[PDB]
Amino acid sequence: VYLDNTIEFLRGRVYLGAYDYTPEDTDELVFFTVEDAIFYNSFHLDFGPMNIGHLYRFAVIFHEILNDPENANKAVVFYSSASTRQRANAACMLCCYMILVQAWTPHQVLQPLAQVDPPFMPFRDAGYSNADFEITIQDVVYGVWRAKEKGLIDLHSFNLESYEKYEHVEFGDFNVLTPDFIAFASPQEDHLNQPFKSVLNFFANNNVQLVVRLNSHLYNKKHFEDIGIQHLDLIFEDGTCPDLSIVKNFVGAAETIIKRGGKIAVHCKAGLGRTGCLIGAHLIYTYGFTANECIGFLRFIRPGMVVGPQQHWLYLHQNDFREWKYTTRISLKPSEAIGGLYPLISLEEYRLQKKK
Amino acid sequence: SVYLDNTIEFLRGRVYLGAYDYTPEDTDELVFFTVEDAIFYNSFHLDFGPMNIGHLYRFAVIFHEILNDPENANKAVVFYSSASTRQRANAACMLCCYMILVQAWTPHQVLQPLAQVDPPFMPFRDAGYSNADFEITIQDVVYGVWRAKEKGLIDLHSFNLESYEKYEHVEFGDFNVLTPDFIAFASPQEDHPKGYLATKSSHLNQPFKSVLNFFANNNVQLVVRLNSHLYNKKHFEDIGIQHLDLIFEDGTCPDLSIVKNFVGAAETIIKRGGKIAVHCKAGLGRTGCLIGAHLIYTYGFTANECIGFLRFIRPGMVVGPQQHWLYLHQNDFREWKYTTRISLKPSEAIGGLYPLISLEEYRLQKKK
Amino acid sequence: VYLDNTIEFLRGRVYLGAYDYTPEDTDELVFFTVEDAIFYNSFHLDFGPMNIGHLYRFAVIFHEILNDPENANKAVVFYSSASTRQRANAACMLCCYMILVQAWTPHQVLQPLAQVDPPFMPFRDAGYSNADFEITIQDVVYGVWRAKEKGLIDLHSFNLESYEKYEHVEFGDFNVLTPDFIAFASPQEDHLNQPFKSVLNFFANNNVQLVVRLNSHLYNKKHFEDIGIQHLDLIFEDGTCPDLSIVKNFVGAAETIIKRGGKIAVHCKAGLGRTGCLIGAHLIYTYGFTANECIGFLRFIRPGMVVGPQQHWLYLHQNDFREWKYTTRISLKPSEAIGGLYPLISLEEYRLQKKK
Amino acid sequence: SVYLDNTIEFLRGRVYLGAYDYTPEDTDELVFFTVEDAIFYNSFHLDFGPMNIGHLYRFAVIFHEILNDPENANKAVVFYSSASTRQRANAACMLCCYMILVQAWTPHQVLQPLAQVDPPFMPFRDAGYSNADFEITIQDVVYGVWRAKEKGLIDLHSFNLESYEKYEHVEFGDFNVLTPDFIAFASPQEDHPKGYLATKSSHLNQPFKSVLNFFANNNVQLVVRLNSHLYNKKHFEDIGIQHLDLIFEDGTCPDLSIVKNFVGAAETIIKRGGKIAVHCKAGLGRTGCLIGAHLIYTYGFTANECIGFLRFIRPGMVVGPQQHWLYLHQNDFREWKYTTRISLKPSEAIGGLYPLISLEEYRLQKKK
Amino acid sequence: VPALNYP
Amino acid sequence: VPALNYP
Amino acid sequence: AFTDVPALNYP
Amino acid sequence: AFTDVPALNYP
Ligand SMILES: [Ca+2]
Ligand SMILES: [Ca+2]
Ligand SMILES: [Zn+2]
Ligand SMILES: [Zn+2]
Repeated sequence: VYLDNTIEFLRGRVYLGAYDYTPEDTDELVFFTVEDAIFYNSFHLDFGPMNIGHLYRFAVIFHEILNDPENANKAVVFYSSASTRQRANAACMLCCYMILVQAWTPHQVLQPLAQVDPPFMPFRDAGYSNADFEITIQDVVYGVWRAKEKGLIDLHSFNLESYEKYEHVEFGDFNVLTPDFIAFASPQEDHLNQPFKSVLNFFANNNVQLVVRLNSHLYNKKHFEDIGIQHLDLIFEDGTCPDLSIVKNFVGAAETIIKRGGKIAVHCKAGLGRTGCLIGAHLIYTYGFTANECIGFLRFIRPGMVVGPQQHWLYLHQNDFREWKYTTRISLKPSEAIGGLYPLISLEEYRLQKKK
Repeated sequence: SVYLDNTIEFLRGRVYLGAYDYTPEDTDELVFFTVEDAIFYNSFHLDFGPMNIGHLYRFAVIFHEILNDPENANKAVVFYSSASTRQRANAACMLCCYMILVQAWTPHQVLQPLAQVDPPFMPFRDAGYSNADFEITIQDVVYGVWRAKEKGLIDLHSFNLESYEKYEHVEFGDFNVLTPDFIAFASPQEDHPKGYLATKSSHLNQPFKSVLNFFANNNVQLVVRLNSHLYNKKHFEDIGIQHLDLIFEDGTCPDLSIVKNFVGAAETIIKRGGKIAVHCKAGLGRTGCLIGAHLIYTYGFTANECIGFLRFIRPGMVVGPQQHWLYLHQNDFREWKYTTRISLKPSEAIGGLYPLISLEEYRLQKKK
Repeated sequence: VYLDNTIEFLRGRVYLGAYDYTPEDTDELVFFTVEDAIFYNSFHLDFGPMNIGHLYRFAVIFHEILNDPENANKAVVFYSSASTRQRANAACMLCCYMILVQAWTPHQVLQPLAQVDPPFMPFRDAGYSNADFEITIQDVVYGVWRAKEKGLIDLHSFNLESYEKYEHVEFGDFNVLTPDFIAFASPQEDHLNQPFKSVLNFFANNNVQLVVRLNSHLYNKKHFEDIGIQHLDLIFEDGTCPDLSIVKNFVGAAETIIKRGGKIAVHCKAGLGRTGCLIGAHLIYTYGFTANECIGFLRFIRPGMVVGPQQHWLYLHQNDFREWKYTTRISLKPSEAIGGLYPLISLEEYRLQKKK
Repeated sequence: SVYLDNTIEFLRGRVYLGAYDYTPEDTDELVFFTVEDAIFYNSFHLDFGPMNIGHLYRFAVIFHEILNDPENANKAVVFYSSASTRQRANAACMLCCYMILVQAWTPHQVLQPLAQVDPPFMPFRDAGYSNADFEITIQDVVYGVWRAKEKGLIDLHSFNLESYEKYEHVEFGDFNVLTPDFIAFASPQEDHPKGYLATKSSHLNQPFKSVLNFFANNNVQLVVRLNSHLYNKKHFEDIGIQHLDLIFEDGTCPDLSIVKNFVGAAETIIKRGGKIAVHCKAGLGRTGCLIGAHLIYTYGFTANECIGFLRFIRPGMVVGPQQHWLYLHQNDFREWKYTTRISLKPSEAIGGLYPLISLEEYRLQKKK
Repeated sequence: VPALNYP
Repeated sequence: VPALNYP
Repeated sequence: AFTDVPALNYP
Repeated sequence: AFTDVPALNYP
């Protein structure tokens, strides 16, 4: 009732603050922060947003304070420091909580954060060059909300233990983004080391039927074929943008595996840049994500995807990705370019096969 | 400069963007200028920007007369504003639109100096009375203005500041020529008599006669009314212009059947080489929904780019819930280019005009 | 109850805000600002604080809103823009109001303004060189409060019409600072122009018995002597600091006129820099002002006094000014250096005259 | 640098003061360093600075080892911190104290680069639990540290960081040598037995023995207790040190009769060439009132300069209402140098010691 | 899960 | 003069 | 529009 | 204290 730099989400129950000091609790107020416990591991100059694993740990602390009998008639204030970067990580993480847990809509969570001074720092990429592309909290909120509507995110089925385990470099460094796709880093072969053995065991027990390699050969692809997984090379230079013919081949190859009910595992060297282009183009093709929503959703699961000029590339080609749903269709004949899978052909060539 | 604080470098040694709460003094190597006192933004309510195309043109002539002054031969020009985040956004966005439209820069070239700036710029909000819940950024406006230039929608060399300021006034019709195909205006008002006086152009006020005179000399073929009847439509039909009513409630969002009929109604007029004039009460909210949907359908604007381009020409378009509506239905607008096509049979819903039909209905007509 | 960047002075009645927009009134809130009507005329890069004339006009608007029957149960919010300079002018002007009208103490008005983020911009001088000395709101508040306690300020006797009139250059450009001193700009003689005639008429009807000139001769000093006012020259270079022998002579000369019950009128060319040094040294000598309090009090009456290196000079010599009260005393013999007035001598020479 | 934002220039091409929320990268012409992660401030409550003299010394050795690195031969060093106003004040104030004490700069030379900076620095507050109502600025601290150096109160070349950190700890006495004449410590605690055990130094804990050992080897002649009895005073009298009680309530302000007796009690000990050790419960609040009043009485500190100098050596002194009290009575402290003088007859109030009397009482003694 | 639905 | 004395 | 457009192209 | 004090005096 007397605070400064505090935003109201729910009247007398939920508040978002930002202070350069530790506020004292009151008979009607209780304050808590997670800056000291839940932080963002930065690649270079990227600072956020927080990932889904950070969201889950925030919900446990939030729910514990909510149902604490001593806080029965208190208003909870979630706060951070006054830096524009840390104020964006807290506000966006609080918005994604109301979207995925309390079933709020985008315009409901964005109303308290609009036209605030000082404004939040927009999120940047994880590359080394100077930033020239930004996504906002409005982009991430709409991306997380759209993914939930399409059944791509379910916090009830979220396993925090396995999420943190398999994200480490020692366990393979991967994140299952959707029920159809997995993004990982290129395995390495000098028996077999633990990260490679962990990837083979996970793929064999999770219905992975296709592995797409996007970087130079760092291992023997026979290990995937020995356990019954098709291997495919769509390699292009690290940090570059894929040709649209490579993107078209990837979509048709993934749609074939999706039809069979399996998953596709894509990797470059780090599983962020080149991997984000192809998987990002398919998500826009399938569910109609905007370019900014798609980048925000991928970083919410696996931070650092789509790097540098790939951000502007995904932005200027998002119309072509959503166009293939109406101008193309899966071919009835396999193609040698995608290892026997069925690619994309226009309707003109497709209706000719229909009879002929 | 080395000792300068809160200054952004665009062209090294030539162009700089500053922000100070004081009046800086010129040196032998620097020259400062601002246009806040002369080039400002008129607010409907709590909207503050961005600056429109008429503001950019007036900024360009002041910028050019400083660049080519022999006294400023070897100096670096510093365009600045106040320290408020709102005024720092209008100055930075207008400087970016200058390099886009005049210097032929790309969006990623003008957005690099403005990225990750502390404190950040204030995002633009709508011109409605309710609380803001939707924001567009400088990245959206820059991309929107750049895309419009690539499609030939904006040509600052044929731009006439004289008529742009004249016809935006309320007493001259209150309209803007958004594109070579569309015009957004406010609903004309009149007191139509019921006698012999209703046969002479004497009861029509000045803004009504200004609209009728401008439409008759600029190839306007169709007028689409979106609000209740405040005038008699016969004044547009006497000069050989078709009139069509697609009325829905002010501030609300149009049904997709109305949007489809609008696209079909305007596409054939474009096929005949004419312009379409759309209006609601003020020509901002309901007019922005239909014209904005046709722009996305045609040139593939994003919803954010489309809102930023409309406000760059006519400030205040798309109000309130219409922003999220245009955002969630932008996929359906671009989809119509591949699922629909112009019909061969006219429709009574758009006044004997050709609408959009599916690919099954279309091929079945050309065959039979 | 939901505002941001708002400071509470009186619970549910008085508030201090700062917004870059015009807030709407409510059933329990009423907002008002004076940035558009009451502003500070700047000499160069100085921006405040507001003078006593600005304070009076603020009190009329404040009292009118307070006793408006429509605002009987509303909380009044006085706000400004979000710039640190304008937030300092409003906060300091609101503090001086509670000191001079509501009889608050310095620690009561400074409590709401302490440790606020972003902090207020400290006030600077009115010179052309780069700033190297700053006074704070704490300095101005303590200076205005101390002056009121010594009977130097009385808002009940304040005449706004004459204050604004005689401050203009056309009417003489002067401000009566205390019941003993007047600071003006040097009159000019090419009959006599209006500003010179206005100064002679005011001095003759306000018991002015001594005029001290600190700059080069721009007029004939006989016009003051024709009406029975003693003229004295203590001239030193503009922008410089006076020698302590000149300051000692000025104190003894002014104390002699104060003993008789008259006023002293001091002027340089503008009546700000050189005039502020001598009058400022006497106020510290008489009432024990700190150097910062003395500068803040003079600018509250006449903005722009004490310029550049004079600020550091008044700061490093404030101990010598308060020392003369205990080491010196008015001499029993006149001095030719101050035109027949009695100067300052130490107690050693004074007690010798006592008998001898 | 030209492209740097929120950076202040001290020595052109050599010294710079920055503030960023990110880690900047070194170039061929620039080198950046920060000491936030290693040199920080310990807060009693809501106080954040300034940094003490031990922090400056540790900052000086890191600054010097970067200046003289041949890899950084032709680079400009940029000392920076985070973007918070509190951390920008400690970094700027510590850099100013460096130029004051090491480079022999004047206050107006180190205060010019920090004047009229947007956003301004956060003023320092007290270490009490109540709401803040009194602030000192960097201008106060710089002038206070500079005046102490001019009077010979601070000599960083004889400064020993080893013992400064050792004797500030609680388990070693918790004291600091403020001046060559005064020492501020916390009240020693003990469990004094009532038998033969009370004759051996075996029940005295480590911090008590550390205080007794340090006082016996550093010419301490008088101990002034300002809080209630938490120990037996005989342990100080056995080593030949006088003990005196001037007890008043914690957090309150001392009466001027107590302050006068303190000044008189300490002035003769100074006349004998000894030091005085003053303590309350923690040696911050009540101890700061008396020692601070004697410093103003002697060297003519302002109240703000005196508080800033005490906290620069021992953080947290003068708490709450004692700040406004020292501010309103600073004139009376300096006045005593001209209205009072040391008496020739001892006083029972300060334990057979010589107090302050008026000039009428003094001359009447020397005459008779 | 605490009831924090939108009013 | 409105009553705005300090509590 | 123009007739005195300065050469401010991107390097 | 010192033995390597850089010459950082005021110009
Ligand atoms: Ca704020
Ligand atoms: Ca800044
Ligand atoms: Zn009519
Ligand atoms: Zn004992």
